[PDB]
Amino acid sequence: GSRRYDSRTTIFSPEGRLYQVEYALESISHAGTAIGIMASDGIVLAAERKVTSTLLEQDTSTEKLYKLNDKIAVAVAGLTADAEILINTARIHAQNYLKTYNEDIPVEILVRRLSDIKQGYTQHGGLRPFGVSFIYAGYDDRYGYQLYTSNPSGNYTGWKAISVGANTSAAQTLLQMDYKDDMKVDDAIELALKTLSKTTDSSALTYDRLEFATIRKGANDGEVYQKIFKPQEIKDILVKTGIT
Amino acid sequence: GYDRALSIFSPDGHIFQVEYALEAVKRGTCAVGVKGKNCVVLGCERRSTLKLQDTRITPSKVSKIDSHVVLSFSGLNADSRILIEKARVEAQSHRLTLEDPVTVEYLTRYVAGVQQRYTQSGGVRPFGVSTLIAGFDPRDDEPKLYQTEPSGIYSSWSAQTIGRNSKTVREFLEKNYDRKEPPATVEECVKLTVRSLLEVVQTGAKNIEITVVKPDSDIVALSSEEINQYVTQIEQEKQE
Amino acid sequence: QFNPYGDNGGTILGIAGEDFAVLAGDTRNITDYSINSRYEPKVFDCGDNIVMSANGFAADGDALVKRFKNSVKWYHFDHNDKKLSINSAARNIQHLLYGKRFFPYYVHTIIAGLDEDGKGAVYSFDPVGSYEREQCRAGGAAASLIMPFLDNQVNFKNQYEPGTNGKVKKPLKYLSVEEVIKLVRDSFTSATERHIQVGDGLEILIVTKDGVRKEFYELKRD
Amino acid sequence: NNYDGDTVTFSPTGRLFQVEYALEAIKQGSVTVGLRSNTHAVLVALKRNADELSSYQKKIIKCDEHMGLSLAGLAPDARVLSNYLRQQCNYSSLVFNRKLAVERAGHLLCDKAQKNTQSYGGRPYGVGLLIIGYDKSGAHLLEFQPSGNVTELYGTAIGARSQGAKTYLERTLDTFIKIDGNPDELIKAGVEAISQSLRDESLTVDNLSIAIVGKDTPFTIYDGEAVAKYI
Amino acid sequence: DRGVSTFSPEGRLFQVEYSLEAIKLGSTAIGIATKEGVVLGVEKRATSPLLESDSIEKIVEIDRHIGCAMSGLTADARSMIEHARTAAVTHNLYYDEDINVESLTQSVCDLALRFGEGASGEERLMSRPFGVALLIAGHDADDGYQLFHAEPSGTFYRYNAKAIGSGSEGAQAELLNEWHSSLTLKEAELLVLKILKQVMEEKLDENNAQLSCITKQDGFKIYDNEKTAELIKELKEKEAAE
Amino acid sequence: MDIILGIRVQDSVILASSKAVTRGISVLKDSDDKTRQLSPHTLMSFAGEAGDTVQFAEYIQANIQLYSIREDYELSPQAVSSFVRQELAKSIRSRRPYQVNVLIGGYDKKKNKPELYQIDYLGTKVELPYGAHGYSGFYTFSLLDHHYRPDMTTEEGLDLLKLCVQELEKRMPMDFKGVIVKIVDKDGIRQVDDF
Amino acid sequence: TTTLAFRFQGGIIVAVDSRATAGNWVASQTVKKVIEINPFLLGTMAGGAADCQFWETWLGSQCRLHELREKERISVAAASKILSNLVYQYKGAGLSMGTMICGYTRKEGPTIYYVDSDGTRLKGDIFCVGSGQTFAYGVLDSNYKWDLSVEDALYLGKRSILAAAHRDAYSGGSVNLYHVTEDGWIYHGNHDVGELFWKVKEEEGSFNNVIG
Amino acid sequence: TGYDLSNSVFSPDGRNFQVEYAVKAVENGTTSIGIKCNDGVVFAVEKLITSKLLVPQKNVKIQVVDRHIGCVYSGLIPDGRHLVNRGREEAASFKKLYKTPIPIPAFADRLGQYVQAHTLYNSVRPFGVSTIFGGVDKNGAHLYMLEPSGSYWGYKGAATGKGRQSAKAELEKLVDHHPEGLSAREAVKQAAKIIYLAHEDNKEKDFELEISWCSLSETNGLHKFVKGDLLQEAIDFAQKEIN
Amino acid sequence: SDPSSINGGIVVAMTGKDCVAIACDLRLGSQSLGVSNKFEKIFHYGHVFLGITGLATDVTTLNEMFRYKTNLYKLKEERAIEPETFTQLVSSSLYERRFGPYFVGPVVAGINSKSGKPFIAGFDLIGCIDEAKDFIVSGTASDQLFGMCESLYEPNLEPEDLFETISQALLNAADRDALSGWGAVVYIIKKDEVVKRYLKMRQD
Repeated sequence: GSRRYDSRTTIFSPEGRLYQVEYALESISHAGTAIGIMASDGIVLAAERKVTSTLLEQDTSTEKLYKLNDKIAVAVAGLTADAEILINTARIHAQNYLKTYNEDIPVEILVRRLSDIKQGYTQHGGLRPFGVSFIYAGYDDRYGYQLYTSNPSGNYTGWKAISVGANTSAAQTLLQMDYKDDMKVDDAIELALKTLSKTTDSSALTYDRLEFATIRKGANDGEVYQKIFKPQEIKDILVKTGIT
Repeated sequence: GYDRALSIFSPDGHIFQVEYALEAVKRGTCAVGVKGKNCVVLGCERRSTLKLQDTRITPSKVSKIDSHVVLSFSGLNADSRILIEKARVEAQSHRLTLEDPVTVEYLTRYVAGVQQRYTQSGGVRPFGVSTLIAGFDPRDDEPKLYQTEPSGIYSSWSAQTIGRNSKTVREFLEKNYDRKEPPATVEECVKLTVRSLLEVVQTGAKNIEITVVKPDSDIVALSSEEINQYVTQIEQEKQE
Repeated sequence: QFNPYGDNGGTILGIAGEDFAVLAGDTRNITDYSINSRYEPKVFDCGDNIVMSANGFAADGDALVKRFKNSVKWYHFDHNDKKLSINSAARNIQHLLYGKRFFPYYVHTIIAGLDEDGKGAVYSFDPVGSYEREQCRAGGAAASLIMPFLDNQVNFKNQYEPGTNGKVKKPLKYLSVEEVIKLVRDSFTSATERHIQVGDGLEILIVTKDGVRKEFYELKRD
Repeated sequence: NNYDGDTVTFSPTGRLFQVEYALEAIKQGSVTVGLRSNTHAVLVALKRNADELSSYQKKIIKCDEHMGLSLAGLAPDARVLSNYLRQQCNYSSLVFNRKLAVERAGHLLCDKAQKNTQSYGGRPYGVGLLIIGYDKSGAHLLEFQPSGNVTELYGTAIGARSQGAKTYLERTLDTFIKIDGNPDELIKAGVEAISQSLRDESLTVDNLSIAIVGKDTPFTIYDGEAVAKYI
Repeated sequence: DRGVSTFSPEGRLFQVEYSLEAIKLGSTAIGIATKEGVVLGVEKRATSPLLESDSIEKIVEIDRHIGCAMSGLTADARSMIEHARTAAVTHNLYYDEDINVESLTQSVCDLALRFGEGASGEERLMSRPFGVALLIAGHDADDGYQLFHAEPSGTFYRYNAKAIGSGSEGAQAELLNEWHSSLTLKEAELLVLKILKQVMEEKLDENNAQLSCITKQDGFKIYDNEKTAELIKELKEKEAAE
Repeated sequence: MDIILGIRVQDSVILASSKAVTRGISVLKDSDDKTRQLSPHTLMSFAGEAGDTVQFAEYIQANIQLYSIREDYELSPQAVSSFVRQELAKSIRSRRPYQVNVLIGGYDKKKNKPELYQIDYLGTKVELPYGAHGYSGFYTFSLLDHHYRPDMTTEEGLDLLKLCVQELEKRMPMDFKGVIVKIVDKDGIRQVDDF
Repeated sequence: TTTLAFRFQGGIIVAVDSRATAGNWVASQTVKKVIEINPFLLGTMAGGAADCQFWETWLGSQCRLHELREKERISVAAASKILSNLVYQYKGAGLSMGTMICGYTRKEGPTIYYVDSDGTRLKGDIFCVGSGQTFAYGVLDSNYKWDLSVEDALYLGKRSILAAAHRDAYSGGSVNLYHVTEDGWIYHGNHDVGELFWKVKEEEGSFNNVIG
Repeated sequence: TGYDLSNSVFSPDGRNFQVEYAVKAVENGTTSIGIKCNDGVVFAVEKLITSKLLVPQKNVKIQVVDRHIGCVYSGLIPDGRHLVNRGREEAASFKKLYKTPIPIPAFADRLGQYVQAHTLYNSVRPFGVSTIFGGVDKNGAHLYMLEPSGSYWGYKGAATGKGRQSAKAELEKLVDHHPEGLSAREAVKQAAKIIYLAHEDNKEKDFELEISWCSLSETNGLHKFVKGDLLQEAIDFAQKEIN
Repeated sequence: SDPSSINGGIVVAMTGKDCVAIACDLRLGSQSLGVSNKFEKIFHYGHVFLGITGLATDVTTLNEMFRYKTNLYKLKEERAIEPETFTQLVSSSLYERRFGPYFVGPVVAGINSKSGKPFIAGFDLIGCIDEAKDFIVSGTASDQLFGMCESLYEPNLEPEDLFETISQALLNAADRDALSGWGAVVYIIKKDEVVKRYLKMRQD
């Protein structure tokens, strides 16, 4: 009698969706709020860190911004233990394609290989599926800039602007009315900054606790250049926007 | 399991794994298709109600396994990142080892065999996504349409509706659609698909995905301007 | 260096007639110029009127006979004691011979018995492992001293019928039991003096519809 | 009471209850009666079917020319052990060039059956077996039990109403031992013993299966008109 | 609900006992073994008119002279068909002889009787022991025509006339008095359609049902919808005359 | 033996593969296709030991076609030579060495310029306006450099090939019974049966 | 050993010999190298004797699996490619052989392929394998025609093997002419060279060296 | 609760529940004892006779490791024969490499590798038998009794089974008979009397006398079973003592 | 016999005052047969320049393997790899498989971005630690450059004066070698700038 569902995750839940995935969604809401925006001139990525006060040095250490390549970039919102495994794994798969084919790996193929890892845990064995959500920002020579979202269920969908954490549906509403096809790099910086302030309980969002990164097409020869903005440069962003 | 046993049967002869696997299809998107004389029409429902979705970068739910053999599913897109890739590898393997174009009946057994293998294997679950396999007879114009279920079985269907409100749409396929005299042209096959979608869809530009597969390796997606063309003809009948 | 396959000598001759099929072979076992055993039987009955004899290296033939018996006894286990035809066991031997192809075993196997029609059938196995249906075939180093002689008195090859010159040859005529025995006795007797590995004594196993009969003949020990 | 679902936990009685649950399959299975002597050995087993048109499957499996057995119990646990004994008889007749001993075969079956029961999960063997065989020491009958015990007896009976034939074999034991070399007296002795265990069931040629093996007479399955003279 | 190593109070296994009742929840499969051949029949079970009957089949071919039939879930049945076809070409290659129908089922039952929750002792390919049943039919050169039934719940049995599925309770009662030794090939084909029509409330035509037979002359031959419809119309002529 | 020669003209890429396949001494067949079509914009031949090059270009074509369906985009010819070199690098280091040469060329739709890559049996990616294999290339290396120019059209490259093949068969005793020429341009694969 | 095959509008004519030589002494003149996969296909034997006997039968059991699955007659290209993949994976480990895949069906028509142990596959019409293969191309191509009748093709195949087995000491025995029709194979009987050589020199008048 | 649910788990009382249930499995069965003398060791165990259908000198459970080590157990029959079959492969591994009979003090460790580990691992159930083995080696006579919990100790005498309580008190009386231990034949007569006094609970069914000893006197270091007149001498001697 | 001697080619590197100059040839061919006259042995990653000789197939194979390892370093430490640390990376890669080694002549050169000191090194078939402040040369024609580069070596050479020093010895070594020729390229590195110049010689 019974003696099931307590070990292997292959047994389906009474609702048809595994309760382990539902509990992973709650861990995503406990993390920060990362809002990506896909545009023709680049992709803007910004998030608010969990650590606080004055004790932790927030200038050097960034857990929500990781660079896979000079084009593809990821935004980590979720559990760090499950995220670190795919960080080195994606770097291996991206360099193997660059080793074998000598080309930049597309986001659709790269995420598909990473999506099967989260799916393989719910497929074979009772291993824990990754409940961390990745925001994939990359550029290709065919479809241009591609922006997807990694769900703990193991799938991914295309998104122009996606938000995680608290107020997920509320952030997508503010970005819809402010969405523009002619939006430049600077136009996406201010609207993403004002939306993040309203969707979070902390309106302060200093320079150290907030991480800001933007891929720009206006570099030399139109090449993709990823510039990591230090908190010293983030402080100047609040002066231009007039919030702080 | 520590002291636990993983063998599951239940007195009804139907395991709880497949019972709750079909619920994911019913709670997911709805899929429908109609096999005509000269062509096969496969409809698909996507949700565009969410804010700022890009269709071009989003992988299409209708995947092309072979030139004359395509595939469309209904359910979670997570389980489709694997089973679809398996049929694509077997498609190139069938054209290699046997020097034969992909057989619609043979490929259906492989797609249904993946879930069939996981039902009998312990510590693993079958894919809870039902796929609709549509292909053509090699060196022939005769269309073929098959259905794949999470139970690991396949059955041949000329018209089928899966997903949310499946039995509701099947009532339209038993009246407007006739198997004894199926629609000969392409437009009449699409009109029955459009009439079947708008019940659970209600128009929309990106919410309707219809891929008409034609012989001689001819595949073209339905244009957005032609979507409202069939909807206009439907509204003309409501005025009478 | 280890020798993959050796040669101890020996000569086997299968014969199939219009009714029965016999098999024979000598008892002489030698190594180089010295005699090992004066009488060592190399011929045994495998059951179902199927007599198998392997001409070639000893342990390779011994490992083939011992594993063939376990294969036939296993055939009756799954099939609940059903007769094994000679044409059925001929194919299964090559599957056992090809599995060892990576370590080739040198043997010449000749089996005798009856087909479904009742006529004698002989299936000879080459050292490569291939086989073909043969009316009469010999084996060993003395096979060249036998094969061309039997085609004269059996197939009547290159022998014209008296009264016809340059037209047709003598038609095929069937021989009785005693006539086949005289073909076996005279084959090994003449090969005894002309071949150093033929001599001692002869074991003739006659396989008929009534059963299997063993007959002994004495050659010259020299 | 969770000790009936766990084979790795010692029950308060001191022995697993799953073995006692497996013993019921022998009683609810086919009823067989057998006996031996210093020359031959006889096993009389009953064949059953699920329909009047259904054939009666043989409960006697021949693993050797001089050695055979009879199965009463679950189907899967029987033929799997028969293939093990089939390989051991061919292993001894090849490597050692000698027939497999009756006591060595019992110890190999106990080690293979206990390995699945003692280990977590596995495939517990709940079928009983009566193994007869001839060697240089004569005929031997070793009763195989799912509990892991193998004992050598002159004869015994298992299945439903096993006490009916067991009582007849104990009082007539001194008579059957002195009788040897006669297959007619050994086969007929097993017919009168199984008749007491069988209730509301007629004795026909298709229902009963008789097999004898010994020094002079090898193993032969008597079916149809072969048992019409002895019955 | 119990474990794999746990035995039922009757002495059988729970997974073996519980899987037996799952056979009666499937399609009705009726067959009869005669001296002139083995006539088989099945009831596809078409619940909708949009269900192609010509592509799907409840009767596969294990060998030229050896047929097969399925009932219930067709998933685990197909895995057993590939194991039978693998063993078919296995023995056909080695001994170049017709597959023994009794030995073929025993080789399939050996894989059909294994199951478990997994372990490190050996490889476990079986989550549950084949909750589907199969009807094996073939012809032998020794005992003639043989019709067995593959039973995952125990030892296979040879039935002259066998009926399984949902109508297994009412069809087997008629098979006793309607079967004799003088049955011919045409009488066996009409008797299957007559019993199937009585136990099933659905109208019998060439669509929802499919027929097959095993004859040593023609081997395995699938009767098309044209010949099947002629046998049904001929059966109605005898029902109206009686 | 097994002559495979190719040259990249201005508007297209001209590739030629041998016809007759000689097994041992005797010629078994005088007409055979020694090349495989990867994508409509890419053509690749194979030459080397008998049976190794035939099976090599197959699963390479299956992997390229499989990777193209996943991305719904045709693999660029520049990345094709990188994937072939990766397999040829592991072939020489495996227990069974495989010596396979390929001519990988086509028309890139992104840059709207043709490209031609020459790879020997060692598996080295080399881009050249012309290329060949076997003992026949030794005669055509100095001849094409003295005559052919980047401004030469496709029609002149066909007549220039007739002069080369005529000198190859006249000087060397071997006879390939003609070559199969397939023009690779923006319009796709175009076969030429005049040779 | 002389094995030739060719196709035309009517069908395929297969002409092989019966001779199998071990060293300098002919082992048997009754050896038949024709292997039957399915009724519509007939394989040859070359190189390794047991390699062709084992693998062509294993290919037949593999083709019977596809007949039970797809329920379609096995094409000549399906069985030839499976054999080419088996010999390629085992290349370098030894196991050398050779043969010619031959079959006549309705779908693909008459077709003949050549399979090498190295994995070489080739499509064409006329093929020959053996040490006397030079005699086949000379005699066949002289009278070779697309409208050539089956009856005249058998008479040409008799002298084709006769001229091949003449100078070649490894070719001989009985000539085997086997033709595959629309309904299946048909054996035309074993024709011994000794009895055939007499009728050729007397009627056609060939072989001026031999007296008579 | 989780205490008595799964085995191989510590208990708040300090003793695992599987140990108490293993002893009850050893207590149910025949009565096995042993005597360690100065010249060798003597083993005595009851043989339960269910009915007359049993054949004598067949089902005897005493197995001998090489010639110098006898073995006898009381407990589950399949677990007893399984442990002996392991020790045979264990004792043969030492004589293979070192070419020397295995010492008895270290012989208890080879059998302990299986018993002590199965108590630690959950996947394998511990043995429910108590094995009493002994013999004579170059280091002298030794007698050991292995417990199902994995522990073991040496004994000049030992008693296991249902009658272990009444037999242990009798073995202590033999110590007061001789300070250096009884002789080879003198211990057999005294061991049989202890066996005959242990049938009070086993009198429901028939029993058979089973005695095996290994000493340096008659066998000169060999382990053999009592046969001939030595068997009937101990029966008639102890039969008059219980009168 | 030697696969590295079939393709040939040399890589020469010299030092100077806050300057490094490494150069190879453009010749690529199998034995007496040539293949590519534009072939470039040296591949650039960050400030570390590594030329490779020997089998041309493995020149790219290890470079793609070296790029595989060096990219993982930049994605973690977030800075370019140093020539001193990169030296052990190549020695450990060639030693990874001892049986059936790779035939390569690699010579690494560059200027440290942190300490600001010139460093050059070279390897052998299986890799080795070789540090010489004068020059490092490898390949078949390297035998000619041992005495030429040493006599022309002077402490604290200007970047332009070092160019004419390494070019004069490289041009004379190309005409005297059958496996070297078809022009050459020299990389002049001042601090952040790399001067790429194609040498003009007399080609055959």
